[PDB]
Amino acid sequence: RKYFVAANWKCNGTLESIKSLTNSFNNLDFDPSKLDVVVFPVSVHYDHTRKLLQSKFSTGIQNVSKFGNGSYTGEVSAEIAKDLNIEYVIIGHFERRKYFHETDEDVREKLQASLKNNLKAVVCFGESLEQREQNKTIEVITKQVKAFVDLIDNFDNVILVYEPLFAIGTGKTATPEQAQLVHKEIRKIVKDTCGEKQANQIRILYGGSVNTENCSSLIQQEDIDGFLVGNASLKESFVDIIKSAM
Amino acid sequence: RKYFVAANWKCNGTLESIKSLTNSFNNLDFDPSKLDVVVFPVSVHYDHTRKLLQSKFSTGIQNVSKFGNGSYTGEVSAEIAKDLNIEYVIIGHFERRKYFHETDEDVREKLQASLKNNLKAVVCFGESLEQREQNKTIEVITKQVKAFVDLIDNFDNVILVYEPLFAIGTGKTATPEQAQLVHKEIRKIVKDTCGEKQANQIRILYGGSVNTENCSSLIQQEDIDGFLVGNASLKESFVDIIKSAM
Repeated sequence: RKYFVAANWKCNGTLESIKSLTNSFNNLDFDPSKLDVVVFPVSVHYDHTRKLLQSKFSTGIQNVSKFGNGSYTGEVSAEIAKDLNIEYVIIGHFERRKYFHETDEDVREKLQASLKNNLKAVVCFGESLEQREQNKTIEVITKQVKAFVDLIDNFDNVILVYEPLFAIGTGKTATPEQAQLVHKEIRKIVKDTCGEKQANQIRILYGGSVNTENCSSLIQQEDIDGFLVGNASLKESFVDIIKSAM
Repeated sequence: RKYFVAANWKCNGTLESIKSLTNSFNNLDFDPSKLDVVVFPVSVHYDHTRKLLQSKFSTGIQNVSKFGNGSYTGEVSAEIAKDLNIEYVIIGHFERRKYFHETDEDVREKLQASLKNNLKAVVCFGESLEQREQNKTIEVITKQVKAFVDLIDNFDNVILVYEPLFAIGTGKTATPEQAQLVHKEIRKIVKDTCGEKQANQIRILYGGSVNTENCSSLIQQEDIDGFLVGNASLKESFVDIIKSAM
């Protein structure tokens, strides 16, 4: 599979910090046909970022609407994203499920709208600490994946992201071995629900804590095909995380 | 009071449609020092819209985060808006309260964040059809306004918007008289919770259904200082709605 490394800048950035960061990113020489590198800036920063980043870099937005064009103040439709040639969208990030009541139904409808408008989707999911200590990690993940997996028609255009909530921002850390076990189970879900070819084709990214010191140990795992990097993607050192996948 | 006519494009527009519409708007000759005219495009359309619209037109975004910069995927903070020199933000539009569980406390926190970052805010509120039938219009409005009114420091920087949900997509219609009665009460609420001088200077816009056919009858009301226009702001004739306030 083609590795995929993404920068989720979340809600961070200034016109000037973006100029400096994008310049640093542009200095990295990589072949976009061998590895996908996607930058996800804040909506109002998209134009600025797309222009500053060299073409080898792909771009996208951090959220998209399940409603199409219409009376939906504050939303960005997949139709609008398509008209702007925004290539990727992130769906179901745990922060939107946590702070903005995003549900599995929302995730499903957002993925459908995205695919219908030729957008590629980075779909996130993951179990909570309570669910993990209750031994329902796979039960939870299966339900979350099955809420939308049947919508995937082209397995190069949808990228899955496992987010180990118990090890994100908690000080706790998930081992590469623990990550791998979950990633292998996720691929099996795709295999049983969709097919073996489809399962072996789809990219499953690790969306937990990723930095320059652990990226190599993670990307090395058989079922981890890249990362959805958070705050670490706001540092120039993000280029070293990208290099671990080259 | 300086009249205020705002265009809420909601989730509509393509690069080309915006080009055509903005050209039409730029044809209108008005004095920005005598009248405020603000256009609120979709977040990803902001750069395009701002460059196309002549300086006489003010611009803003349809929503802002209740959080500051940080790990809030998909949100646009007040700080980011300030850095981009975005002048206005709409807060509490009924569509966000309807579809995205936005609460009075969310509106409060968003107003506080906006004001802290020198942004001007267009804050919406209004009662539902059931509440009006229960004769609780003023009760509801009073609670919604008191949820954030104490945060207002400069009364030229916060603009209120009354949205009669009972007359929005319900077949029913809100009359200028009914609107004037509510606006007068809203201003009284600001007078009795803040001060008389503050109440006399704050703009209170009508956010119900506004078109070329009823805009004059609305702006004529003594306590109606402009409007937040929806679908009618997507047509060239929006210029005639602006003219009604000139």
